[PDB]
Parts: sequence; C-alpha cells; structure tokens
Amino acid sequence: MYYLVVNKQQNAFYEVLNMPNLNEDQRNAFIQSLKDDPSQSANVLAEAQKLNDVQAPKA
Repeated sequence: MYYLVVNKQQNAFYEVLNMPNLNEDQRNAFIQSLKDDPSQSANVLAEAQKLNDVQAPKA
C-alpha cells in the first residue's frame, strides 16, 4: 500500500486481468500478489497471460 508496491504492479493488474477468458479466481491471488510486491508483479502478469489461456478453449 505504501512500501509494498511501486511501478510494474499497476501494469501487472491489467495483465492479471489480461483477457475475458479469465477474470475470476486467478486474479484473486494475483491481484493480491501485485499489492504484495511489484518486483514479483511481473510474475502475476507473466502468468496472467498463461492463466487466461490456461482456461481459454476458444481461439
């Protein structure tokens, strides 16, 4: 909230969300993962791309 996040974290939020394929549970922990640290925020977004697709059957 103050010294637990700064830069990246925000950019990772949109990624966490990425596409409609997801936006349910994955981000519940990912969104929180951001707030915990921006250094790892790249992880949340990094996976945000895999998670969204992890359950994306359609093209």
